[PDB]
Amino acid sequence: MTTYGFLGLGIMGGPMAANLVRAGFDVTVWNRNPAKCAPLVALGARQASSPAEVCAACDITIAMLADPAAAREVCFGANGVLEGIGGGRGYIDMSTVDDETSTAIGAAVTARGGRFLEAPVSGTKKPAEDGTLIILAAGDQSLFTDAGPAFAALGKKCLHLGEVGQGARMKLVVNMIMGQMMTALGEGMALGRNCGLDGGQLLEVLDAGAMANPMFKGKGQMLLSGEFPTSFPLKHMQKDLRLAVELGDRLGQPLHGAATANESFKRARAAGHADEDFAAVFRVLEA
Amino acid sequence: TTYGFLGLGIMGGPMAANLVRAGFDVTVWNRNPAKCAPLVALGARQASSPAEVCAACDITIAMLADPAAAREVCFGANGVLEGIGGGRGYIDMSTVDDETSTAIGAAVTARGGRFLEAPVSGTKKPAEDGTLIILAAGDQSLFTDAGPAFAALGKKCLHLGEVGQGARMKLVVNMIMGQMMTALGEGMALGRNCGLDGGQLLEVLDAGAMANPMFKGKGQMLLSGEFPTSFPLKHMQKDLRLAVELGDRLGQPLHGAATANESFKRARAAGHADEDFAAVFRVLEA
Amino acid sequence: MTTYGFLGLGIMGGPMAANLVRAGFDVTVWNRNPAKCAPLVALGARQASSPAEVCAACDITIAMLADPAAAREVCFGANGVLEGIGGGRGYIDMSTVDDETSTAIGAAVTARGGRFLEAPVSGTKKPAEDGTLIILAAGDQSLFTDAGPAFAALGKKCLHLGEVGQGARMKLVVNMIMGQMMTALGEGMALGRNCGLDGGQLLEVLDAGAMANPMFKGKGQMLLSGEFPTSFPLKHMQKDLRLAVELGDRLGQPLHGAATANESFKRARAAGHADEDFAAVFRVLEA
Amino acid sequence: TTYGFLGLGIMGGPMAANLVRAGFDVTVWNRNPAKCAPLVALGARQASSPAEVCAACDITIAMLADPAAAREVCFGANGVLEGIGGGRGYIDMSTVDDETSTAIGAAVTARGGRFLEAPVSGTKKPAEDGTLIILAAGDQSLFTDAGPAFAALGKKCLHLGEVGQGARMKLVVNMIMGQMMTALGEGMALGRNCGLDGGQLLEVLDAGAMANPMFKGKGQMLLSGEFPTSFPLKHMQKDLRLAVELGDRLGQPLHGAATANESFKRARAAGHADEDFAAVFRVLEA
Ligand SMILES: NC(=O)c1ccc[n+]([C@@H]2O[C@H](COP(=O)([O-])OP(=O)(O)OC[C@H]3O[C@@H](n4cnc5c(N)ncnc54)[C@H](OP(=O)(O)O)[C@@H]3O)[C@@H](O)[C@H]2O)c1
Ligand SMILES: NC(=O)c1ccc[n+]([C@@H]2O[C@H](COP(=O)([O-])OP(=O)(O)OC[C@H]3O[C@@H](n4cnc5c(N)ncnc54)[C@H](OP(=O)(O)O)[C@@H]3O)[C@@H](O)[C@H]2O)c1
Ligand SMILES: NC(=O)c1ccc[n+]([C@@H]2O[C@H](COP(=O)([O-])OP(=O)(O)OC[C@H]3O[C@@H](n4cnc5c(N)ncnc54)[C@H](OP(=O)(O)O)[C@@H]3O)[C@@H](O)[C@H]2O)c1
Ligand SMILES: NC(=O)c1ccc[n+]([C@@H]2O[C@H](COP(=O)([O-])OP(=O)(O)OC[C@H]3O[C@@H](n4cnc5c(N)ncnc54)[C@H](OP(=O)(O)O)[C@@H]3O)[C@@H](O)[C@H]2O)c1
Repeated sequence: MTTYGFLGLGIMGGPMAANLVRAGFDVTVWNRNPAKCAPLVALGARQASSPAEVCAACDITIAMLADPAAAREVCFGANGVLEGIGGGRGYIDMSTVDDETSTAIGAAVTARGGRFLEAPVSGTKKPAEDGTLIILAAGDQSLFTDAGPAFAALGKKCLHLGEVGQGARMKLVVNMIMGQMMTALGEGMALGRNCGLDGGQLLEVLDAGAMANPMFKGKGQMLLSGEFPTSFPLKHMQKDLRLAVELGDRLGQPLHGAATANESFKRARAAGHADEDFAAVFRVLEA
Repeated sequence: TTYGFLGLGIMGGPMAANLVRAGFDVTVWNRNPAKCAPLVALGARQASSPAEVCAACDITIAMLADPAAAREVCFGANGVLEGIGGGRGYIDMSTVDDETSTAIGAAVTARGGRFLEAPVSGTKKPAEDGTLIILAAGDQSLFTDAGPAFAALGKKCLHLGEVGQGARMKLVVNMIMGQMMTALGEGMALGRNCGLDGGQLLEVLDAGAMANPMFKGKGQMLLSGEFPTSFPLKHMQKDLRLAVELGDRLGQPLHGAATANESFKRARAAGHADEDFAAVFRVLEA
Repeated sequence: MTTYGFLGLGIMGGPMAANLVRAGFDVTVWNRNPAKCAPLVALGARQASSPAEVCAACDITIAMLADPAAAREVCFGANGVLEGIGGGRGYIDMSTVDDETSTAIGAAVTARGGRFLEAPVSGTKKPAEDGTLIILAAGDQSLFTDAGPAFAALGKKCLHLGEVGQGARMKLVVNMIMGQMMTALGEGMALGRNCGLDGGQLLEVLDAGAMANPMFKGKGQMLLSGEFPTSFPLKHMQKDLRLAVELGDRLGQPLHGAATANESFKRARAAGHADEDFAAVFRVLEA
Repeated sequence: TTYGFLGLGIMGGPMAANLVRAGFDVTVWNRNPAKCAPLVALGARQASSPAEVCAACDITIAMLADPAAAREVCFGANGVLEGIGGGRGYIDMSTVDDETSTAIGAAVTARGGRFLEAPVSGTKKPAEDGTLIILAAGDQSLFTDAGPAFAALGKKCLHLGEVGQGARMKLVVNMIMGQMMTALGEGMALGRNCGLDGGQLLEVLDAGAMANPMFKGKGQMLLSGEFPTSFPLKHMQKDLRLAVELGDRLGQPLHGAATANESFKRARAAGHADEDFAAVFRVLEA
């Protein structure tokens, strides 16, 4: 009987962990702030005291953490993953991080006798809740296979992209496009309002043509309402652009558009919108 | 009842052809007369100048490259203003700035003509298919009179108010499109540098919230490295230029648009002006 | 006996016209808002009702106007320059405009039997007051020569750069560099203060090294004081960057840096700093 | 009394040599041992590893490429930490981020050594001439002890407080420098395209409020098309990278620096990494 661990019960991790419990897996959870475990425990998960405790006890442990710093602290820190993982047990880090971080975590886990897979996802809060994430995995093939039933509870589509690092790279490339699309939509709507245009009509014109997409439809309504309930935290969008630009630096790939969008998201953080939805970059694009 | 058509380019050719096939009485003109031949063969008449067309046709449509071209056809010798009058209509469907369309409308109106701007969203194929989105602004009665023709050209028609509003909507829409293209281009460039399969990148994009026909279509050009022209790169650069100028007038900062504009200028300088606008990829990837 | 006209008594024009009056020239002034003529008349200038009136009666008329729209309006508008210029009388437009504007004005002036010279300047309010401008002239060589004594009252350095358009291009190139230097200084000081560094020390380090220049010294003090009394209006710097980017468009010259600076200056305008010194772009660079 | 010097590059070589000529007892090391030969000929001693240098010298200076290099020399096998102790000092003059210098400082101090960061403003010639501006931060007793050496290396030395403050000041200063270089380069590129004389442009600049030694010196490279290396283009790009990352940590947006950073990356991609940083011009002009 395969048992599951889950570290990081945030906006994404909460719903993802809940999906595993509801699918009927034996799930052990941990979160830095213990209060976030409560709803998962009430659903039937067991609470653990540290990442080390989870990885010592569970056949497959999944992590869904904020950023490279969080991922590294949970792996390498006191009572962290490396103090418990071993004996073939698996660690699947689904956090969005850079390829150097995922590679380092994987090498460490492997050296302790664990198996490692990175599996960042495309899809926001609602997809996490619904189990319709796109999973971008890379690393240990036997672990990818073993986690199949769990991935089916979490996502609608699962790819294995090769060696550790390719998953992170795919995720960063996809989100770099997304960040620039959001600033494009935001600048368009800001200019539109200054033009006296009806924002609803602008969205209707976009939805009838070749650019029509669900993100424009959904985020567009936030722009009209001026309300930005958080699906994907603006601070994490800015983190992903930061990471894309750093990746471009390492590969010798110039990214004028991404760099510009990165700085606009930094402006939005500076102006106090870090914890709002990433669509809230609009608040520093419109006057 | 009678229609005229000025500018038989990538967009104007198919548009005029739709009006002829739909049975409208169409008189065409183009700066380069050779472009008229195919439409004459379909059943259009041919005229020697815009003034000649606007003097004889109840409603004249223009589909020209840029504000300079629009202004030259309107204000130039043997131009629109020398023929328009008597309530006859001029519908400029060229993508231009609001100052240009406003100026053209004022002059047309002063001459006793009716003016409507009606730039479109949709590229070569939609123009061929008659599935354009028409963004009209200006004279209400002319918009009404143009209904049957618009139905042959487009799948959707809006009247956005006073002259200028159509030009603003179009520039806003194309500004988003220009930034989406550089975004896809930068992503594919980084992805290929990362050793990722470009096809898989497109597949992930098509499975998620950003999925759209443009990424699907232009994505395949990025993979093949062939950029057959639907929307010329130079015209996209022109549109970004106009959007930045509009932002300037309205006091709207546009860091993203401005950066995309300069990347499209790099692509023009690198010799890709006449390729599809997706060829901006050629200056984004190493 | 050469008589002089002067159109546009703004931040630059007022002190420039005043230098001509103090040097002993017979000067006739006009300004759209006639109230700005009072101080010049008090110094000994005469006042006219229109540009046409000035250009019909004066041997050489100088204009120092805001922008291409102003220059074209004063030239081509009702009771404008073309209604009065003729008989070999000279028109010297010292406004900062694009090359297509100065070329068009020059052609129209010449068609009326006038002589035209464009002569934009490098140097701000204090140099205008002190008569230490750098004059970047292009156009009619006889008019350049005839204006020698007036130019000596206005500037410390005078160049003839060839055909009309060449002076405008030199001025726009020079100011494009200046605009980018101002955002560079502004961003540096903003980052520095965020780092807990002493701004005075930052300025001291810059002044001791290879970048040391009078602009950094002078504008640096504004940044420290938080007051931006106007030497060069922010709106006019933004206008100059706009024209440089449009010039680059025409010449097929990409300008990522200028384009970015242009947009930052637009932000500063939108935030209400249009009529402060251009160093006030700092107000939107700093948090 | 006794000194060590690690890293004999474009800057390190001339700096070590100034210390030898001033009569200091200097022991040098460089990853590539051949670089030591000229210093040894001047009267320096040579060591086999950073550990060896730091175990034997009262004060050791490092002048290394980047944070990667600085960390490897500190934390790696036979590195600084395996030798430093007993109150002996380590002065890292490399241009790195404040996180790197803080981490190095913390490790050195835990080993019983003293740490000072002291990055410098000034390029190859100032290094040769001993006219660097030294931007130190960290242990005060070490700053005082290093006074005589700093006097032979520089014309001005500041103590800016806790470790990290020197790195921040250096990155701020070089961020400005990087943007000035792209500004000058874009201006000269546009000017040449305008048919203006590049020499006259430089002359107009030198007569006005922007006049500075950097424009005068780099301007001549732009005219000649030769970029002999004073400050490697790859290190300028590294410095802008670090400024952008520092801005990220402090929540300070930097549109100008970010744009300049990407232009320098283009110049690296175009093959100019080892030329003078003024060679960014080669990707700004057409
Ligand atoms: N939201 C989305 O639409 C979306 C979509 C795809 C991918 N992602 C990615 O998924 C990951 C999680 O995002 P999210 O939206 O769930 O973010 P979130 O709500 O901010 O959650 C972050 C999680 O990481 C934990 N954490 C942060 N720092 C930590 C540290 N130093 N040590 C231990 N735990 C730490 C938090 O614990 P505490 O509760 O103690 O703070 C929380 O559990 C991120 O990489 C994000 O980019 C998000
Ligand atoms: N292609 C698209 O996907 C697309 C989509 C929506 C809107 N648009 C807009 O539609 C307009 C037409 O675009 P297009 O793709 O059809 O352009 P195109 O193929 O380049 O042709 C432009 C037309 O303008 C004419 N023209 C150019 N300069 C002229 C001048 N000085 N005087 C008279 N006529 C002149 C050309 O005549 P000649 O044959 O003599 O050169 C040609 O007929 C543009 O404003 C464009 O931005 C394009
Ligand atoms: N300030 C500097 O450091 C500096 C340095 C070098 C070059 N320049 C350039 O010199 C020119 C003047 O600068 P400035 O600082 O003197 O500008 P300013 O104080 O804003 O004055 C602009 C002048 O133009 C006039 N004007 C504006 N629009 C007009 C119109 N539509 N019709 C007639 N007159 C109009 C104004 O008249 P009203 O009084 O009626 O408003 C005013 O006299 C600008 O091109 C600027 O870029 C400035
Ligand atoms: N050049 C300037 O105008 C200037 C001005 C002020 C500050 N700086 C800064 O000063 C520092 C040195 O610059 P530079 O111009 O002297 O650079 P450089 O000529 O490229 O030399 C870099 C030095 O670092 C060493 N190095 C690189 N990677 C190493 C590693 N992994 N392990 C051990 N040593 C390593 C090199 O050793 P090898 O010989 O074995 O390769 C060389 O001695 C840089 O941080 C630079 O940004 C430069």
